[PDB]
Amino acid sequence: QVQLVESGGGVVQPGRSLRLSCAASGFTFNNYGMHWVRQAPGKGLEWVAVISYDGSNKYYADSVKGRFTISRDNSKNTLYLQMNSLRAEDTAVYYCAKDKRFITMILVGPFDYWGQGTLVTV
Amino acid sequence: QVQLVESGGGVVQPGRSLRLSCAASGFTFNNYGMHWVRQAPGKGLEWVAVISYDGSNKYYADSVKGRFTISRDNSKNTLYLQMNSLRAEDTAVYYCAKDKRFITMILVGPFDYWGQGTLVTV
Amino acid sequence: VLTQPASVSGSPGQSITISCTGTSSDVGGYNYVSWHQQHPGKAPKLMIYDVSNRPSGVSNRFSGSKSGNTASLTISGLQTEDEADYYCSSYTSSTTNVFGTGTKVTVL
Amino acid sequence: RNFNNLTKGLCTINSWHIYGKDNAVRIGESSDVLVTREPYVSCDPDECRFYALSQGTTIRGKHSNGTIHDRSQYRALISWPLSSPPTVYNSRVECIGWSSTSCHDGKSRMSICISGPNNNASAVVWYNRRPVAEINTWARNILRTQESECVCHNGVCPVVFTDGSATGPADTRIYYFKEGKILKWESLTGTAKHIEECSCYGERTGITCTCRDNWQGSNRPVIQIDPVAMTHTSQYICSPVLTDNPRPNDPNIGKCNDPYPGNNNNGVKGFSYLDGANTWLGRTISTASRSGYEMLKVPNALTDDRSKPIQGQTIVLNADWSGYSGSFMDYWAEGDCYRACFYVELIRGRPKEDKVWWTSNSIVSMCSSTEFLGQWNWPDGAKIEYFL
Amino acid sequence: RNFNNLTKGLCTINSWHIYGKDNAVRIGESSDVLVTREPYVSCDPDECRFYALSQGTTIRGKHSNGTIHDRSQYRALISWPLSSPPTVYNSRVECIGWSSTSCHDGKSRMSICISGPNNNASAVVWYNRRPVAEINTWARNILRTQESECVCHNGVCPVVFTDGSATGPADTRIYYFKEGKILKWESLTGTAKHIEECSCYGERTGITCTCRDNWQGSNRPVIQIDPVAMTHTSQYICSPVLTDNPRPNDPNIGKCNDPYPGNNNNGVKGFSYLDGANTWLGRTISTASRSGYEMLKVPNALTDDRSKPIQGQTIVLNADWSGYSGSFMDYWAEGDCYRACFYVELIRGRPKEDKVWWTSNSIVSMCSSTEFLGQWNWPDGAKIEYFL
Amino acid sequence: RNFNNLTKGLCTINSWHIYGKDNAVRIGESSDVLVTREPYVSCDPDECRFYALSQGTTIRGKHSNGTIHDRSQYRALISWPLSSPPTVYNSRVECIGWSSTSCHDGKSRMSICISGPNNNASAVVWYNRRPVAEINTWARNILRTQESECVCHNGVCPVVFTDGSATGPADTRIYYFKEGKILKWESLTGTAKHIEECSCYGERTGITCTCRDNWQGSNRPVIQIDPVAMTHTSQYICSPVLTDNPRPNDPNIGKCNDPYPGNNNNGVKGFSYLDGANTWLGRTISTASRSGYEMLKVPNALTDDRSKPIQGQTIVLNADWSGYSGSFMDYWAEGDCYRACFYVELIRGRPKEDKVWWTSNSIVSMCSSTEFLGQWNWPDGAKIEYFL
Ligand SMILES: *[C@@H]1O[C@H](CO)[C@@H](O[C@@H]2O[C@H](CO)[C@@H](O[C@@H]3O[C@H](CO[C@H]4O[C@H](CO[C@H]5O[C@H](CO)[C@@H](O)[C@H](O)[C@@H]5O)[C@@H](O)[C@H](O[C@H]5O[C@H](CO)[C@@H](O)[C@H](O)[C@@H]5O)[C@@H]4O)[C@@H](O)[C@H](O[C@H]4O[C@H](CO)[C@@H](O)[C@H](O)[C@@H]4O[C@H]4O[C@H](CO)[C@@H](O)[C@H](O)[C@@H]4O[C@H]4O[C@H](CO)[C@@H](O)[C@H](O)[C@@H]4O)[C@@H]3O)[C@H](O)[C@H]2NC(C)=O)[C@H](O)[C@H]1NC(C)=O
Ligand SMILES: *[C@@H]1O[C@H](CO)[C@@H](O[C@@H]2O[C@H](CO)[C@@H](O[C@@H]3O[C@H](CO[C@H]4O[C@H](CO[C@H]5O[C@H](CO)[C@@H](O)[C@H](O)[C@@H]5O)[C@@H](O)[C@H](O[C@H]5O[C@H](CO)[C@@H](O)[C@H](O)[C@@H]5O)[C@@H]4O)[C@@H](O)[C@H](O[C@H]4O[C@H](CO)[C@@H](O)[C@H](O)[C@@H]4O[C@H]4O[C@H](CO)[C@@H](O)[C@H](O)[C@@H]4O[C@H]4O[C@H](CO)[C@@H](O)[C@H](O)[C@@H]4O)[C@@H]3O)[C@H](O)[C@H]2NC(C)=O)[C@H](O)[C@H]1NC(C)=O
Ligand SMILES: *[C@@H]1O[C@H](CO)[C@@H](O[C@@H]2O[C@H](CO)[C@@H](O[C@@H]3O[C@H](CO[C@H]4O[C@H](CO[C@H]5O[C@H](CO)[C@@H](O)[C@H](O)[C@@H]5O)[C@@H](O)[C@H](O[C@H]5O[C@H](CO)[C@@H](O)[C@H](O)[C@@H]5O)[C@@H]4O)[C@@H](O)[C@H](O[C@H]4O[C@H](CO)[C@@H](O)[C@H](O)[C@@H]4O[C@H]4O[C@H](CO)[C@@H](O)[C@H](O)[C@@H]4O[C@H]4O[C@H](CO)[C@@H](O)[C@H](O)[C@@H]4O)[C@@H]3O)[C@H](O)[C@H]2NC(C)=O)[C@H](O)[C@H]1NC(C)=O
Ligand SMILES: *[C@@H]1O[C@H](CO)[C@@H](O[C@@H]2O[C@H](CO)[C@@H](O)[C@H](O)[C@H]2NC(C)=O)[C@H](O)[C@H]1NC(C)=O
Ligand SMILES: *[C@@H]1O[C@H](CO)[C@@H](O[C@@H]2O[C@H](CO)[C@@H](O)[C@H](O)[C@H]2NC(C)=O)[C@H](O)[C@H]1NC(C)=O
Ligand SMILES: *[C@@H]1O[C@H](CO)[C@@H](O[C@@H]2O[C@H](CO)[C@@H](O)[C@H](O)[C@H]2NC(C)=O)[C@H](O)[C@H]1NC(C)=O
Ligand SMILES: *[C@@H]1O[C@H](CO)[C@@H](O)[C@H](O)[C@H]1NC(C)=O
Ligand SMILES: *[C@@H]1O[C@H](CO)[C@@H](O)[C@H](O)[C@H]1NC(C)=O
Repeated sequence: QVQLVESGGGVVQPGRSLRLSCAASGFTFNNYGMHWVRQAPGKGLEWVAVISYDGSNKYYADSVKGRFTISRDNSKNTLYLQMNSLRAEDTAVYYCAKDKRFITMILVGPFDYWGQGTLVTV
Repeated sequence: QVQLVESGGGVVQPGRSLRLSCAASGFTFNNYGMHWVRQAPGKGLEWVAVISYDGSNKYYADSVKGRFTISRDNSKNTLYLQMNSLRAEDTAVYYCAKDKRFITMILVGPFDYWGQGTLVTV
Repeated sequence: VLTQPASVSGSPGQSITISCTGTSSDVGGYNYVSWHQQHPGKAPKLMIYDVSNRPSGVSNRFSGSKSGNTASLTISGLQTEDEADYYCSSYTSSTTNVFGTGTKVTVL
Repeated sequence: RNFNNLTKGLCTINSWHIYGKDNAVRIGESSDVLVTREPYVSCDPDECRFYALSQGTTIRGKHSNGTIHDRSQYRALISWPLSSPPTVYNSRVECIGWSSTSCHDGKSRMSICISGPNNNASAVVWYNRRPVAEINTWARNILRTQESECVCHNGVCPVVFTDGSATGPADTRIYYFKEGKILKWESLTGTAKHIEECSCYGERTGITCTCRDNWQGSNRPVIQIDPVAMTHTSQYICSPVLTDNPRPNDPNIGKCNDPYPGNNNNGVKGFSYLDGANTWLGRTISTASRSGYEMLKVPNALTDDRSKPIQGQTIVLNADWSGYSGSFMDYWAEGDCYRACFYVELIRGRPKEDKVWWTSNSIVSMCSSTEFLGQWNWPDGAKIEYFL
Repeated sequence: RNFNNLTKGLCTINSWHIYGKDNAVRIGESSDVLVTREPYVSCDPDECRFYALSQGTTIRGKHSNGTIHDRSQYRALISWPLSSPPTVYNSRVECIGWSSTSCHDGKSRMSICISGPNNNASAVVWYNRRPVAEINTWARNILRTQESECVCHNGVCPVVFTDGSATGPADTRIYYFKEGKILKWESLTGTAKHIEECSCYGERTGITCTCRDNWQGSNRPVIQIDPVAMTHTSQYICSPVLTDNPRPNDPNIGKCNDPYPGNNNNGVKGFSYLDGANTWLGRTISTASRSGYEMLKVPNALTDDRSKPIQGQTIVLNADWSGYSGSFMDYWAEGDCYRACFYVELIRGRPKEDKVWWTSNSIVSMCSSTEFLGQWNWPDGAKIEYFL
Repeated sequence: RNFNNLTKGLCTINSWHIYGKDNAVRIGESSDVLVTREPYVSCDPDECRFYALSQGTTIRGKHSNGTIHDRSQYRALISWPLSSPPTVYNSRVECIGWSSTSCHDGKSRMSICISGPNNNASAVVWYNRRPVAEINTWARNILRTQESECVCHNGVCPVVFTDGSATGPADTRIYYFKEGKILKWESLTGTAKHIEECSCYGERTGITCTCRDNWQGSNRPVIQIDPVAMTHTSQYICSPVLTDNPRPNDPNIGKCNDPYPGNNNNGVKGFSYLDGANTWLGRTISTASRSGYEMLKVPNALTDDRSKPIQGQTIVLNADWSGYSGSFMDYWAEGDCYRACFYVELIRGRPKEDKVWWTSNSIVSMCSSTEFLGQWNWPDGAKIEYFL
């Protein structure tokens, strides 16, 4: 079945960067776009970023815009999030999620599958 | 089945008006034109007037032309005859009749159904 | 930006309704509204998508609808195992996705 | 064959893409292309064709002088293959008259043409290329109809007709036809006050028509028809976004059961797709004249009096001339939903370009898609100086 | 397929409506449209087409000079889709000759063309697009035929032929054909004295033809043919309403077994529908020339020598040129009766408009209806100055 | 019907013979012939047709001024019967856009057209004459495709698309379609560095495409596609015989995994048939401009870096203008092998003949044979002075 496995979590002193990634398996990576969602402890879910199936279209939540970069390497079935200039407000469990729609440029969800998440502390 | 019920009869001193009507049921009123026919006691039948299914075409017998008006209210399934300036010659039993033809502008009969008639005395 | 009741409740067997109100650029903008169920310590599960479609594996006690700018999740036959934080989400005109404030569902 | 049944819903419309374009005026500069007006597009089970009313002459002929007129003995309804020009040699005449409508019911095509003088007009209803039935004028003032595709359900094809003043109240009726014969008729009901030139499309919920109000409103009447019951209602689109032409500037709040005032005794044929959040309205860009054309996604426009666009697409730039527009669909297409489509008439020559004595049009047609696709204006572009 | 059987009666004719119109002269001002004369309309089981004799040249070509002549090697019978012009590119040639007739029998089309010099003419009978049989001239003076649709019953198609002087007695014959071969022939009988150019229609009662009397009468001969027995009789229409052109003014009392005198050695092809009370006669409006055209309801015109019109309809105004007319029907149409139809040739150019050297025609065609519909004249309207 | 399966090998090619020729420019001097560019030939199960992109105007019209441009709203993909000119009246529009491709899969035809502005282009995929799916631009720099016949196997039709700079690296992708829908997609792999305008043919071994390298090489990229696995590889043709235009003079030794240097930022669409000893390469004769055309038999050209021609044939003399060329096949023909065929665009007018303001082309098409047949140049020959 579909699995998404988050890694790269840890503690980042404020102002420093951190790079997260997800290993994807059980589906063709190249056919679906993907999303990052984060959840601060005790809070609800916050959408962070989306990337299209071929990496051509990248969109971000205003709260991370200009600080975070989303990318994907289709040859390694791996999704990445590059977070620069992290602040205390960015402490959260970060999750990868698989967009349900097949080879489309419509980045609308639903989030078909979720990974387990990894914690980033700032 | 089809029924046509005449009302509004009575006695009219000469020169006065009288308004007759028929309540129609058992058929779609809007699909057939209608006629008025009158019979003076002891005499044969005299055609008086016809109205088309949508009320757009109204024709009269010469004997009542310019004195009588024919009209219909399709929302009430009711046929009307407005008789102005009645004279002794207008004493008759007035009848409603249903034109057999379906949604046509050909006002030729036959008279498929007749009501029972109501007497107007002048 | 999507407002949800902070919490809803009912006893086992009762139905409950969880609303999600957004604007014309969000919930009433596109029929891409979805609902997610999260138990503490776990990743969220997709329950409803495209306003009313249930993914395979989702029971038929979970259904939903939309009217105007308000989305609605109905949980019929409420069970004790249904206690969870439910979230609505939608695609917005900004070419972003948002989640609502979340509703805590408890069972009495 | 079997009659077409309206069983599917509409497909989500995220953007529009080019479906067809004939380049009739451009080609016609030096070829045997007919002068036409009031185009529409309609599909049979295996073919889509362009329809229009011909003036009985070619663009460069001398009988093109005076084609500005709307009603004459020379007018006929013709059709030709989609995206080809309305040539003399590839066109087929469907029927004769100055006003018309047509649609395929899943077994055979019905068409209606109206001809005769202004005070003694009549409609002839054809089916399977033979005359079947006729309707004579009832108000004695330009019997006229839809100028677009009609929609049939299980053989029943409602047609909207108007007879009466174009600057005041008029007698508006709906006739329900089956195999060219009339099954039922109704007088117009509901809250719309004046209806002309209805653009209709169907769905599993019934037949929806967007019409012109040439008497008072800048908003448009909507007729909602149930082809099974053969009943209907009417209202105006509530949205503050106005769609007629000429029109006053858009208000903050629209009207639903009354015409929106500002520009009397005028207007243009147009359309909308009403589907809750999946609602799109078409309109010109200019508010003063028939130029430009755009599509706006205005959620719940039919019922929300404060709704505003959240997305849109330019079809024709306001620098270029536009014209009448309307809706159509391929009701025989494969898939689980109907792909909405529309067309825009691009009018060239008179009454705006007085360097020529002819008036004619080109057709541009587009269909919806679920992808968010790039946009491009699709102008006519024939150079008027080449005709001088 | 099966042969068409004449089993239905005629539908009540209350009024006539437009069926078709090609606008050939108008379009031909600046397009590749052929010069034709002597048109007719005829239907196959699934299609109606216009038929005419072509001069082998286009309207604006230089070979159009001299098209006034009736007989030449260049003449051929062509057909094209109804209401389209007789173009070079969409026409099909059925056969070659200066005089012709044709009809579909329910399985395949028969056509006859006459060619050759005035004193050595012959008819070639085609069936299913192949030659089948021939008839040589017998009186050696212009073998000629109907110039209209023939009517078949159970495969038998009577055809009327004349050979002899047009200003005196002539040998008139009827040949009965089946699948292009001759089964029987008869010399003309009854009381008609001179017959040319018969316009025929069928009904469940047999085949009725209205013909021209180019020798003496202002009234018209009628041939009544029984296709089963393959026998016939003849007489004149009794009505005082005269229908030929030129004609004297209408008398109070007509003639039944003798031509009505006044205008010798002339006339025009025409038609009538004879059905007791449901009787209509066609004629020109002018009594001096071939202009205008009208239909008159003249009850019992065939047998009542004092009958006068009780209803009528103008087809062409007398200000406009007219021409030959005739009858046709769709014998494969759905319904319980046959819808009567007719056509009128609208002649332009020579011999009346001497500003041009060509003669040509446009076709206007109308069908009956049971409704009383509004009327409108249907003129040609090509402006002759555009051809100068 | 059933989907076409690539089960046969290629027939031995000993020589080429004339298959078709439209003479479009020559006929168009005085007839209603459309201005086209970028032709191709493609066959259905029972018919071969010529395809091209139309400019929406005739050769002698005034809108032919400026047809030198490649991308406009007026461009559309049309098709017409093989060896007839692209006339206004006999052409059918398949879809709208400035770049396209098409192929029949054994049941129904697929076609793809690309339209939109340079930075917001999109592809619309049609199947069985209806829109099915769309692809939006990904690199935002002229989405473009093959301009030739695509090849299907058991319903799957790989299509090559490029989006990106024509003078540098670009994003090249292959989409695998079935009944107009996308089943899979791949980024370009292998050793080719830049790919445009691939000419593809199939055989029992898979689908082979020869493409243009508009960035660096004088040799051509080859894409080898497996339609069952839906996978591919790429390389350059090893042969020292160079085939692009402009090109440097032929070396003694060629390159296989790298473009052969000498002429940057240019080139022409072309083709080859790669089959071991039965290998033929097409190319222009001039090395400086698109003139002449020849076929060379160069054994093992794909893999042998020292191979030279052993046989050849002149198609067009270098005195005459040439153009884009490409391959096609009749995959439904009778026999135990496929007969290889190809076409050459013959460009007239701008940019080489500045006496006229139009650019247009004629099509010459040839097929292989097992006989050693005589050769003859097949030039266009329209005299340019006749258009002045
Ligand atoms: C490649 O192709 C793609 C294919 O899509 C191209 O993308 C398309 O680009 C076009 C560009 O025109 C866009 O069309 C316009 O869209 C806007 C709608 O989006 C705006 O509004 C959204 C709604 O939310 C806002 O309001 C709510 C209210 O509560 C509020 O809560 C919310 O916070 C927000 O305030 C926004 O979401 C949206 O945001 C997006 O865009 C922003 C742009 O800078 C960006 O910053 C954001 O991050 C985000 O990306 C955006 O704000 C339509 O409104 C617009 O239509 C108006 O303007 C055109 C311009 O000519 C005009 O013709 C229209 O008639 C209309 O303007 C008239 O009507 C208005 C009605 O209220 C009125 O207010 C105006 O004054 C004006 O009215 C006057 O004229 C009319 C007629 O002449 C007359 O009747 C009136 O009386 C009066 O005189 C366009 O539709 C496409 O949507 C966009 N498509 C997609 C999918 O993104 C891409 O650009 C191409 N790229 C290249 C390089 O070419
Ligand atoms: C909207 O559309 C509708 C669609 O129908 C239009 O309605 C149509 O309007 C047209 C108008 O032209 C009518 O056509 C004419 O019809 C008359 C027939 O009706 C008259 O006669 C009927 C017969 O009864 C009379 O006689 C009997 C005899 O015993 C007697 O008993 C009885 O009491 C009565 O006297 C009448 O019933 C009928 O009455 C109706 O009309 C009256 C009008 O004012 C009205 O008052 C009544 O209440 C009633 O409504 C009426 O009297 C045809 O006769 C006529 O044809 C003649 O006139 C035209 C005019 O151009 C001419 O071209 C024809 O050739 C013909 O005239 C020639 O032939 C005559 C033969 O006897 C001859 O006498 C004439 O002198 C003349 O002959 C000369 O010229 C010819 C050729 O050029 C030459 O050969 C001769 O030698 C000689 O030189 C028209 O057909 C339609 O019938 C009518 N349709 C319907 C269904 O109603 C409507 O008008 C449109 N509305 C608008 C606003 O446009
Ligand atoms: C009736 O119809 C029939 C139908 O076929 C006609 O028959 C055809 O006639 C044409 C005439 O053109 C022939 O086309 C040419 O064929 C030659 C190939 O054959 C030659 O080479 C064969 C290979 O063996 C040789 O090399 C090996 C190497 O190891 C060696 O071992 C071996 O011993 C031998 O040395 C020979 O077998 C073959 O022999 C035959 O012909 C001899 C002729 O005299 C005869 O004596 C023999 O007995 C035998 O019969 C022969 O030698 C192609 O090479 C040639 O293509 C070149 O020339 C044309 C001329 O315009 C040119 O356009 C081409 O582009 C090409 O030349 C360029 O490329 C070369 C590549 O190496 C290069 O070297 C050149 O310098 C030149 O390159 C320059 O220009 C290009 C482009 O402009 C540029 O890119 C470069 O950078 C550079 O600038 C032709 O294809 C047909 O083959 C022949 N068909 C048949 C079936 O026979 C018949 O003639 C008609 N009759 C009449 C009366 O009309
Ligand atoms: C188009 O038709 C109009 C008439 O409807 C022509 O205009 C007339 O031309 C004559 C020529 O001297 C003038 O005297 C008239 O005053 C003009 N009338 C009007 C209303 O201007 C016009 O010339 C025709 N055009 C062409 C190109 O033939
Ligand atoms: C049409 O043909 C006629 C001849 O049948 C041409 O008329 C002749 O033209 C010459 C030219 O000078 C005159 O000398 C003859 O006397 C004319 N004959 C007659 C009978 O008038 C006529 O010019 C041709 N018309 C056109 C437009 O070409
Ligand atoms: C074709 O179009 C070009 C413009 O794109 C025309 O060229 C112009 O003609 C005017 C006429 O005086 C000149 O003043 C301009 O300088 C010309 N422009 C160029 C770029 O040369 C051209 O004449 C048109 N050709 C034809 C045959 O109509
Ligand atoms: C259309 O729906 C009606 C609903 O009763 C059904 O009876 C009819 O057969 C359907 N028509 C077709 C052609 O299937
Ligand atoms: C036509 O009527 C005759 C009368 O005997 C009959 O025999 C014949 O079969 C009928 N023809 C057809 C085609 O039914």
